[PDB]
Amino acid sequence: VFSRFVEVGRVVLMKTGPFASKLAVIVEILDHNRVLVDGPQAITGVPRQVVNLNTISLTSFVVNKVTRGMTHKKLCLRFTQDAIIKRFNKTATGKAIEKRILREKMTDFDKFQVSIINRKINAAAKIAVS
Amino acid sequence: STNNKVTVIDCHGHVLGRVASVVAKHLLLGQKFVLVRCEDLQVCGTLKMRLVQWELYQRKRVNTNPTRGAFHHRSPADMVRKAVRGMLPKNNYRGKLALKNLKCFEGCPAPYDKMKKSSIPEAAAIYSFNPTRKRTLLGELGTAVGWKYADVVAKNEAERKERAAKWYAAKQLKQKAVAEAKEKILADEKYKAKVAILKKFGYA
Amino acid sequence: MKEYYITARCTDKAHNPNEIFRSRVFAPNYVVAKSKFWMMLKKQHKVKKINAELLQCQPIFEKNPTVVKNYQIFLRYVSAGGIHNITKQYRDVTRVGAVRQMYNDLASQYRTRQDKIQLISITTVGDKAVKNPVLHQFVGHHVKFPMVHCKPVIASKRFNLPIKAGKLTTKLC
Amino acid sequence: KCRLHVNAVFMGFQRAQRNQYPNVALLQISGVNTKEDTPFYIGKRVAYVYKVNVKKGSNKPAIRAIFGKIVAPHGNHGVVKARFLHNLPPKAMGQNLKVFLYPSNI
Amino acid sequence: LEKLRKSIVPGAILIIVAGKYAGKKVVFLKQCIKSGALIVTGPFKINGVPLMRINQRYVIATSQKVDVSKVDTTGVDVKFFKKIAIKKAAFGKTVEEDFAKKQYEAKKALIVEKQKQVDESIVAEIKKVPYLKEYMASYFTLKNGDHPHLLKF
RNA sequence: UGUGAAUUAAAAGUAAAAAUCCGAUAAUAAUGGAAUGAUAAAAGCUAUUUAAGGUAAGAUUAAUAAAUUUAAUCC
RNA sequence: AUAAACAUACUUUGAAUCGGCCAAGUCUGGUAAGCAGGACUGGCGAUGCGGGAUGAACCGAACGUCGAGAUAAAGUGCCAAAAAGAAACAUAACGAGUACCACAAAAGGUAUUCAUUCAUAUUGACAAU
RNA sequence: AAUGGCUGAAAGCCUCUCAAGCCAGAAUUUCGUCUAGAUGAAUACUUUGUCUUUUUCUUGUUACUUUAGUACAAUUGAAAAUUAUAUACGUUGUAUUUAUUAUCUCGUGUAUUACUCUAUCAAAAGGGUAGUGAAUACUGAGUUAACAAAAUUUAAAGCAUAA
Repeated sequence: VFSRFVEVGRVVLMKTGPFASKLAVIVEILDHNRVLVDGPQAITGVPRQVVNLNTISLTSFVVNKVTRGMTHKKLCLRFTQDAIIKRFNKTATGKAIEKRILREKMTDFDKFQVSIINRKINAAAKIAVS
Repeated sequence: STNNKVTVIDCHGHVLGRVASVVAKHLLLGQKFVLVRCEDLQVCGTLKMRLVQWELYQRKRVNTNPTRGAFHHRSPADMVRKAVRGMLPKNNYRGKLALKNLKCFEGCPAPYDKMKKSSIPEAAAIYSFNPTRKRTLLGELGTAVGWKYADVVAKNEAERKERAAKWYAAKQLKQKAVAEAKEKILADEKYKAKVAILKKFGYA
Repeated sequence: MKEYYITARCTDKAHNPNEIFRSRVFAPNYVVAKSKFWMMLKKQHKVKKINAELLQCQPIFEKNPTVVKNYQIFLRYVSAGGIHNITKQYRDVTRVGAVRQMYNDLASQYRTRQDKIQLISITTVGDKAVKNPVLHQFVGHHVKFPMVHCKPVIASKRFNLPIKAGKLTTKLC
Repeated sequence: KCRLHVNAVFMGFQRAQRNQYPNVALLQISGVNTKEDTPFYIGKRVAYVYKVNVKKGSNKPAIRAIFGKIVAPHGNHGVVKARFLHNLPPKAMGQNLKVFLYPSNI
Repeated sequence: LEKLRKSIVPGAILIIVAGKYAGKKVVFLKQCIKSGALIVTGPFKINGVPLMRINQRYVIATSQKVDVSKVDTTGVDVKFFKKIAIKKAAFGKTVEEDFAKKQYEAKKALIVEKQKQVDESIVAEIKKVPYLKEYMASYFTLKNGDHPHLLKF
């Protein structure tokens, strides 16, 4: 049976546009193609808007007691109560999102040490195996 | 520089025409392509529909001399070459040179069975097809029209899966050993100076 | 598609200059909105541009472009056979947003170009007033479906490589 | 010694369906998949370095070059326009062109 | 006199991306006011890059900065660079083939070392930063996935 | 018992921050180039003087105000 | 109102020509014709260029020799320079695919999508038991 | 193929399917068989073992002859299958060209390798065993660079002898 559904309260992940790699919460379903994401603008910065399902991805979290057309005020309370930000950052995608931000601020000197250091570690770890 | 490498394309689960368009464009850009498993491509149409198109194709033949007539190659590796050749410049040095950098084989011969394989997301059958649209493998169509070597390739591919399966298992064991040996020396006290740099950028 | 509020008056012998014609016209730009507005006057009141003064032509903006509403567009279109009246429902957040759906849907199902359709009216209906067989399935509060066969998303054209490495997978998403 | 250039493919001249203008050559820089990554390369040096099998008694160099500059983008798929000192030989279509890192504005 | 880029400040480390010393890293001391070219030194004990002049269009300003005051640049002006330049044998000066350049390097060698007293300060400081001496002495390279429009220095 | 389109009270708010959408526009500018040129002084530009002016909008304060309203003295 | 001084009015001498053909929100004879003949205009003839694969007339636009830039008709999977996203009715078929253009009709289908009207719709309609 | 059927929904029933999935059915199609046939493969003998061109002898080919020039062993490139994919995760976001810290010396042993070479068993294998070398990690230290130069990828002449 399918695990992740496009329902009301499902936490989605924007994959393109100005809010790429920012969390959002579905609060309405117009049809099979468009949903209304209101990933709390006071928390993540995603405005209440209609987006196509080709631009987002589902996650393993659903916010509890979210009704369709929930207001921004009450939605924010349920978002922090579930602690989605805390839970999301421990997932494989959550760590991949922070990795990309970490790498994009490296300098040429920063990349020099990592390539040198990791090469020795990998070589040494291969030696240690009989 | 000079790109002497070969871009090996695994034609499994692709579309015949969509593969050719991407390959035939990049043959004109100096790249050398080898398309292994050109008998696993997919064409839109049931086996009944594909045979009608082949029957129409076989009709085109010079009336006064069939030896000069259009040559209808039944082998899937020659179906792909014909499809690619239709998307290349005709009757010029540029077109002929770009065609010399292309080869299919129905299976995976000795050099190209251990090279790194690529994929063409534009030509994948899971991105361009309705799942309920019936398709036809080139090998299955080739057997219907008179390609005799459909059983040699199926036998050769069978033993290539049994050789790779044991190589993959052996490689998995060594990788697990190296992975667990890296954790031990990542947590060593002497390597803290180096590791502290890696943790800063998230590598470790 | 943008919505406009257009008014005008007729100043000649036939029409008294104290009755103002208002309209709410959906047009790509205000020049087309006046063009639609003048035709409705000439074809319904014998009022011509050369004997009329336009007063106001202002855009109308959605009050709450964050609330999902069910619309009901009453319209008439011309086919090969004759002229018919249709009532099609749409779900969107803006009045102009639903109208563009109607124009694109009519031109696909009925093959009817835009210069055959006259939008009589557009209102907002209840949740149970929707009768479209497909659109009725998403009006409930407990709608839920898994989007299968997802194509993996690319952040931007920056990473759009022609040839990739390895294998390709869809997503249960 | 080191790699200080990015290979670009000399696809062909600026052309139409039945015409051709060899003054401007189109290049496909590696890793530039869109026209928004082009502003970095507008102005960078570009060289077509080829090899000539000279005879022993000839004093001409065995490695010659034609240089040029990237001047503007061409389409939405990160294709650039390059103008050289001398128009590139049409025998060099599909070959590699060194895209340097200077004039540097970094 | 050219207007140098805001990223190019004295003591910063630059990457030479053109010319004879392509791919090397140097330290920018100051700008030759009489010619507008930068006066850099990739300290000779580290990179082997001597004291020279390079136009600012052939260098990339990295974020790594060696600073270093008291560099003692009392000489090293337009006189010094014109003194150590190797000039041709004119036109009417007999024939003087081959040997002219070989002797020139020998006689100008001594003054070249004399002005390398500048490097005595940066060399000591460079060793303070871990992995920096290895970084300076090594050629700059563009590896796989190193797209110049994405790199930042 | 919960959500709630809309409306209402109080706090805050002189009602120009930033982001996205929607409308509106495109040109003044800054930084890199390209094609054809030029090289010398300027109805150049800069500094010092007095002072036509600054029509929402050069600033502030006052009277008051759904104001491109009226004054004052500073720049 | 608008435009017009290399404007306007001409005078003299003379060349070539009076086989024409095409298009159409036009017509007459004809079953019709790439047939015959007309009204108004624009073309081809006398005319190359970009596009329609190719084409006297179609579409854009009319040409001294060139450099750079926006454009026109029209295009953007490959030949072929140039696109990404959205919604649909299509597509189990030599079906669909760039006007003039190089073809298809009447009729039929418990095939399919949408809309209108009517009746049955429950405390129980239809199908089956 | 036409056609006749099976299970079976849509449409609680019915139905061979303008549905998925099957069967039977032609002087039919394709294998099999016959004729011509391109690129090819195996074996026998003659050679050669980094390479080419211009000449040149011969009926012709190969080896062969002369004068040069050129490189000299040692990190490259593989899971398979599915995609409504057992559950979980969604591991996000740049394929090839193109991922090595300048050169040399000094150093100690151990370990490792789809590394090179030798011997052997095998083998149309990124094979096993034994040894050697190379590179790397433990892991250092020291010399040199300033001007100049850092390139093959092939040229030119012959016929003694053998097949």
